[PDB]
Amino acid sequence: RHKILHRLLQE
Amino acid sequence: RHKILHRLLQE
Amino acid sequence: MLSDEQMQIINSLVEAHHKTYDDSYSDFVRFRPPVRLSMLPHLADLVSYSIQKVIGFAKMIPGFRDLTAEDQIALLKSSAIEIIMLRSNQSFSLEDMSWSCGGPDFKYCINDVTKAGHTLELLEPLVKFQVGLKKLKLHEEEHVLLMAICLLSPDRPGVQDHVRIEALQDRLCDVLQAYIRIQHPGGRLLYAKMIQKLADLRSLNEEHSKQYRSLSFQPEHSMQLTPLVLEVFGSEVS
Amino acid sequence: MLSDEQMQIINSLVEAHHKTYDDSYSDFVRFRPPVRLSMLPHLADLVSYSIQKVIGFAKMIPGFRDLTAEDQIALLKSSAIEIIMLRSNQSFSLEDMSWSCGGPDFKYCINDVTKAGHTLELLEPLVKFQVGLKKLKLHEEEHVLLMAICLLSPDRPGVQDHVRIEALQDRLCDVLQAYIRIQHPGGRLLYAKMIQKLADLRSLNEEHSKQYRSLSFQPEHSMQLTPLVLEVFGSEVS
Ligand SMILES: C=C1CC[C@H](O)C/C1=C/C=C1\CCC[C@@]2(C)[C@H]1CC[C@@H]2[C@@](C)(O)CCC=C(C)C
Ligand SMILES: C=C1CC[C@H](O)C/C1=C/C=C1\CCC[C@@]2(C)[C@H]1CC[C@@H]2[C@@](C)(O)CCC=C(C)C
Repeated sequence: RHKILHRLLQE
Repeated sequence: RHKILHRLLQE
Repeated sequence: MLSDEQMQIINSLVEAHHKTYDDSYSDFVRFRPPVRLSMLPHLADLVSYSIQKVIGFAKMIPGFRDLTAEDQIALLKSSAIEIIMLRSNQSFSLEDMSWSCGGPDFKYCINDVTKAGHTLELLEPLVKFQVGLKKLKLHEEEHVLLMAICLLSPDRPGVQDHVRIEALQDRLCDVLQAYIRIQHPGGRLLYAKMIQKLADLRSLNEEHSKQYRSLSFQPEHSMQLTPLVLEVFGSEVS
Repeated sequence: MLSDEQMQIINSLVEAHHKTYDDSYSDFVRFRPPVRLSMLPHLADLVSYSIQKVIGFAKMIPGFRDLTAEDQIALLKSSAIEIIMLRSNQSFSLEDMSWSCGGPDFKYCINDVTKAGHTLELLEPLVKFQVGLKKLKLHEEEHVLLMAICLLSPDRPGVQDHVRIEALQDRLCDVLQAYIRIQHPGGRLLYAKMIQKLADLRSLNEEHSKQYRSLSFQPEHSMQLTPLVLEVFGSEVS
């Protein structure tokens, strides 16, 4: 779930 | 499931 | 007088905004071109790009990165459209009642947004919000603090650590009040006015969410959106 | 000599292709512009648009619309990339080893496709397939019949009514053989050659699916795709 969001919230 | 495909396969 | 901890907060937020708001609008040429729901491809690309910027800003807000991934997502999904409406004020022009982002190709009026599905039920309060916001003549410090306060609202669905988010928001609110009192001449009624705008955004978010359901439920329109717009304006829960 | 029922099939397929393949490439200006994974936004928009065309063609194939929605989807998800590769031959040029669709902006070489993520492991057999296909000098009747045979292959995962799909494909194959024998001068080895190309497409589909997983697994790349590309090249089962 929320694949793009999780990735963009990384570093 | 396959929301766009189902709609495009209609009329 | 303002303290060092309050100053460092302002410094961090202005830096965050300067790193995420491109005043040149140079990337707009990379979007699907505007067509004058002919405007939906261009405005979907505009919103998606703006979402990435809102993510970039939020990560630079002191404390936001310390929240859980689930709290970070809950805040963004609920506040993204409101932050977009706030940050869009920088391109808004009282003379044209439109958002101007470079050439006439990237000048959006009320009619361009109707060609993206949407109605005057959203666009009339939105233009009225943009005019009222522009009229406040906010310093950049106030503008970035309002965006950060809006994003860190603990009264959003899906939020778990209400206490921590509320303590982060309370601290930002104190910074704003003290900034207005000391640095904004004749700003005695401004903090109250800025907080009213936050309430106006909740109403605009409600109307947008209602209208969004209308296009998201028609696959011929929803297919024109971007995967990021679909995920962020989506109804999925962590 | 060819019968009326076989002729009506050819008439239906040529009509279907003329209604779905725009020789002017006029809609290409509506895509995110090409950048020389800089090419991924433009080529994702190109593939998505081509998918809509493949859907339009398939619906006009006699018998396809009579299949269940689940069989129609299973066929399209499995064959879409192969139909795209087949129909792209119309823009392919032996002189440049590139697909030319109007101006130099819409001329795609091997390098443009590497800037969309992808490798020579796919692009070298694909260009070699395009050259071999172009060299066959197919009449439009043969080209549209090969696309229809490719789309109606019963040996695709997810397919339920194998019998009916096989009977539709067998009938199309008979039409092609009879067309080549009667109307294609010196085409004695052509049917065998066209069937070999169908086998080449299975291998190109395999390599593409492998490479697609690589970009679909990196959300910074997958977010650049369209919702239709994600759904059609997706791994979801009816
Ligand atoms: C997004 C920015 C920030 C950067 C720049 O200042 C330009 C700007 C303009 C924003 C606008 C002008 C067009 C319509 C929008 C973007 C409205 C803000 C909200 C509104 C909506 C309601 O139409 C968005 C929803 C529409 C979609 C998803 C197509
Ligand atoms: C799609 C058409 C049909 C209409 C016209 O004749 C033009 C054309 C060109 C197709 C090409 C030239 C660019 C790269 C593609 C489109 C390749 C066909 C397959 C290949 C792939 C492998 O790169 C597609 C996968 C790429 C994605 C999803 C970005």
